[PDB]
Amino acid sequence: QVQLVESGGGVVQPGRSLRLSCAASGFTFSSSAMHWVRQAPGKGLEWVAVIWSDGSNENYADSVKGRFTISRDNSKNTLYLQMSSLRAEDTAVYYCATDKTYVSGYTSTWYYFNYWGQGTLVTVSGASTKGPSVFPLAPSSKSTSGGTAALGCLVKDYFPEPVTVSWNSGALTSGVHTFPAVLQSSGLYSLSSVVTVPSSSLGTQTYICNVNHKPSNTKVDKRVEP
Amino acid sequence: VQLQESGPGLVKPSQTLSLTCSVSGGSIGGSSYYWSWIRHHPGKGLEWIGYINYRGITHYNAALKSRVSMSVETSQNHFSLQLTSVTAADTAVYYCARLTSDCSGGNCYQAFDYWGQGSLVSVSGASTKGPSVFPLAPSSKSTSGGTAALGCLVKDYFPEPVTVSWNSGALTSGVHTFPAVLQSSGLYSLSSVVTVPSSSLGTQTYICNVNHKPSNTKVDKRVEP
Amino acid sequence: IQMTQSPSTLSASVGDRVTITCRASQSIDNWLAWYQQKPGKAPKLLIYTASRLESGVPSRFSGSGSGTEFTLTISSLQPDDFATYYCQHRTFGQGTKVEIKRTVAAPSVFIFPPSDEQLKSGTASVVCLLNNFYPREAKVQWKVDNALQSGNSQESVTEQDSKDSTYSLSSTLTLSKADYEKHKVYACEVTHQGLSSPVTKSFNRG
Amino acid sequence: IVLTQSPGTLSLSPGETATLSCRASQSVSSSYLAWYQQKPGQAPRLLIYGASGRATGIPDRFSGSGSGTDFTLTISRLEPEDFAVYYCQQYGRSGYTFGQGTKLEIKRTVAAPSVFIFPPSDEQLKSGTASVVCLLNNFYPREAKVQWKVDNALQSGNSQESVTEQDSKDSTYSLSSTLTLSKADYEKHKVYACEVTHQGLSSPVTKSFNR
Amino acid sequence: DLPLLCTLNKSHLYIKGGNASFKISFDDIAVLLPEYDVIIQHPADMSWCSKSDDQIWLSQWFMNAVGHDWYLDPPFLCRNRTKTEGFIFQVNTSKTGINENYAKKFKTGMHHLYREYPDSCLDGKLCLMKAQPTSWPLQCPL
Ligand SMILES: *[C@@H]1O[C@H](CO)[C@@H](O[C@@H]2O[C@H](CO)[C@@H](O[C@@H]3O[C@H](CO)[C@@H](O)[C@H](O)[C@@H]3O)[C@H](O)[C@H]2NC(C)=O)[C@H](O)[C@H]1NC(C)=O
Ligand SMILES: *[C@@H]1O[C@H](CO)[C@@H](O)[C@H](O)[C@H]1NC(C)=O
Repeated sequence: QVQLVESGGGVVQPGRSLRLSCAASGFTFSSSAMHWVRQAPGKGLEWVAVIWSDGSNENYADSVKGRFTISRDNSKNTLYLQMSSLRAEDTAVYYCATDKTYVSGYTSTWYYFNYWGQGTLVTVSGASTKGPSVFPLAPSSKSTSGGTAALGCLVKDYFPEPVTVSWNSGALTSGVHTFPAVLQSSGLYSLSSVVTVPSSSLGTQTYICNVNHKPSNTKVDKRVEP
Repeated sequence: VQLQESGPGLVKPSQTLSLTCSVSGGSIGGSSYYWSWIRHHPGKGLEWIGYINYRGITHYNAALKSRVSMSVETSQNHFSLQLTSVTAADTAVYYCARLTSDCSGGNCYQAFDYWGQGSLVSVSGASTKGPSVFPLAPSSKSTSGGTAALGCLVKDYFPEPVTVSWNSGALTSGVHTFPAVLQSSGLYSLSSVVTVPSSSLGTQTYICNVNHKPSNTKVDKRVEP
Repeated sequence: IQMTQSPSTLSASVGDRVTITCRASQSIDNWLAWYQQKPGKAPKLLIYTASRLESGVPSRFSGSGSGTEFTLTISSLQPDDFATYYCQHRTFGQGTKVEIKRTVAAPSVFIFPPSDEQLKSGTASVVCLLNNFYPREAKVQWKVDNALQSGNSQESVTEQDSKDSTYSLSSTLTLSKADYEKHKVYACEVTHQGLSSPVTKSFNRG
Repeated sequence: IVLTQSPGTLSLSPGETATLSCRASQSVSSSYLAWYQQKPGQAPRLLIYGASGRATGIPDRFSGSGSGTDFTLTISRLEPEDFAVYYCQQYGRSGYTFGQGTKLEIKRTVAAPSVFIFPPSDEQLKSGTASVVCLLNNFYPREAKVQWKVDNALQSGNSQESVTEQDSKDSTYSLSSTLTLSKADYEKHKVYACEVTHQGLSSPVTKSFNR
Repeated sequence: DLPLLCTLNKSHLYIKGGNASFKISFDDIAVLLPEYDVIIQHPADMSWCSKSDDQIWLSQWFMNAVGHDWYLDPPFLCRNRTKTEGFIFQVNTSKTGINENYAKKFKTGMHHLYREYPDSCLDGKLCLMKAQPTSWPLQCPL
């Protein structure tokens, strides 16, 4: 029955403050102590703050401690994390976690997390929001065998994350490898999605990539042929 | 908040020394309030003895735990200190304090804040001696310009100390009561002087109010040129 | 009071008696926990106080340890256990990614020329594909008339496949139109274990 | 556990800052350390509590500092009434051990002593004893040389010197040597001198009296 | 005026002095740790553990009753006073290692305070004494 939901936060230029909340339900919120967890894709997990239940705000993680605050409102049943004077290294996903006591006569402080949230990806970058430029990956006739040939699209120079790529409006699953986003030199994420098709499908089927970048509202459909 | 020490000045060796401290200002102990005794040897540093709580909780020094007991009574607001099989190496000045361990943030378990004047305890089997007060009369050679000087020499007494008041404690301005110095014969000798000008030569009578409580001798020696 | 998890990446097959270790800087007795994070979802609490399992976690998971050394063993792991595990306390563990054991797979190397639309904008990037290979340690060497490492710093990988459990790499050489119309042969030298003689897929321009 | 307070004696001028070190043998996780001030012939008072915070009614010129072994007390704008003995305390291995102590001497201009001589009292002369007392009033510094001359011959083994601590009202010391002899010894000589040698009084003054 | 004692089941050990009432339990579960918490050496360390006068006094009366030598016996842990988590003091009572000599001394203590106590501590395994302020039980008289 226990649910933990986050408010939202994305792009922020380093130094500008960003505020985040966590609504709680399905459990006695005022009893179980609540707190946040930082998660970058290139490191995994990291604890960031802790607040005891019903006031008496405890310390944070020294990794970032002095420059931001954590709050708790037991009436609204929400949690807070006010991230001020941001640095570029705080590019992470922020989870909401609980737990207190231990099934026996113990209550006092538990850095354990039995119930988690969903996490809201907060990218800390100054880069301007721009649309992606889609280029087709020309299917060369090198491996001209009638069962194997690669074909793709290039989602080059977009900002910020994410990008959703499909093929023939969700009619392909076999060979579809959507590669992860790479933030190149001086902002601009760039990725590529590939598909393996037989040589017979080359001159018979029409291949288009259903790429969309909702932060810039750029829906692109590109024709791929050698 | 004040503290008062009361006990014997001279205690014979291999016997029991007992002193009681008087709490003035508030009731004995509470949350983070302990009452201690801090000893002070001749030259050798301060040593802490032991404490007692509002409901009687004691902890003593490792070298003193074997022969030190303490008591307390919250009804009249006084606490005890009992040391058995006294030696000459137990000769010191006993001060009573308040330990306390309440604060504002960190370092709650702290040190002694309030202290008493402390009672000098001498541990010797020697008989007490009465000090023979001899007036140091202002002479013609003890006249340096417009000012003069006079005094009293509290010779041959035991044990320490002696209290010298001047004109029954009237004149304290330009007074120098010297510390006790052990004699050639091995007895305490105290000097005490006062510098009145040569103008007041034969005016106000100068009397030293010497008192030796361990021998109970109250001598009022008049100094005349 | 700091955590140390090992190994880096546990490569094992379904049925094995796999076990993860954990170290602590301070003598921590029972203030440790283990997590299971399948990438794309928050980690789940597995075991708490290093010995007691969480209410509703499979019996194959067993945590043992006290003093400073802690161990998490999986008696006979199932396919729904392949994720990254972490230590607990104030600090956290590095993350012992648990991968499958598979037969070595050769990558299907494919060189892609920069698009014609990409060439007109001034910045033309060259793409190289190498699909479905098992050993993760696969390096790509960009050879433009035999030398380069500038644009080579941009390469990404998808996680282990659901069907054949193989990774796939996309190396993207990035360069200008000025540098593009200055060189002839564009090669993608691929060094891998599943390749007896490291294969090179190359084009020119026409 | 061992507390060592350095230096032994700190003779400094008023206004000039004073720094006292207190080193521990075993690493103390603070809080038990507290500084004390014992003015001459008085009860010691709490200066700093938990090695950082200044006590009740204690000025902010007094500043407690330190962590681990070295702990420092710092007194900035000194005054003549800041002359006392300073101690650092600690609870370790069951026992509130205290420090060695540093007597802080407040400096002033080199002052000359007001030397006065006192012959033995009439009551003492009848009791077969004779004590000549040489008073040396309010000088600076403590370091003073005094000797007795009995018909131009030094007498030792009987003369006992007494020195008061720095009278913080004017930053001066005082001396009293008591030369003791019998009745027969007082009769056999006629001129008794008090030889005084000090920095303040450049000329060694000899104040004497006659039988 | 002597602190009340109560025995229930085996594991349910109780004590009440003044207004304060605790629950002495023995198990291998850990809640207090050094550097993280406080190190009580002598009974004047205990006063910055709680704010209540009976809560400090009962804890120091219980340790002097079991025979905790404040000089010889190892120090124990406690929870910082300015902590909302509550009140809890932990005594390492493991019956193996360096605390083996202290544990058997602590084992005979409960045998003379609570009279009969089949110890919930394993001889040759980790065990920790833990007291937490509980309500005075219905079953426990006075
Ligand atoms: C409470 O007391 C117990 C019992 O004394 C403590 O457990 C013991 O702690 C010591 C010190 O960490 C352990 O010694 C170590 O052994 C390992 C090998 O097992 C060695 O690599 C280390 O260098 C060290 O010598 C000891 O083994 C462990 N007890 C046993 C029998 O396993 C406990 O840590 C104390 N603290 C608390 C709060 O539990
Ligand atoms: C207890 O709380 C104070 C105040 O936050 C803190 O300074 C101290 O480090 C804490 N722990 C100990 C062991 O004193």
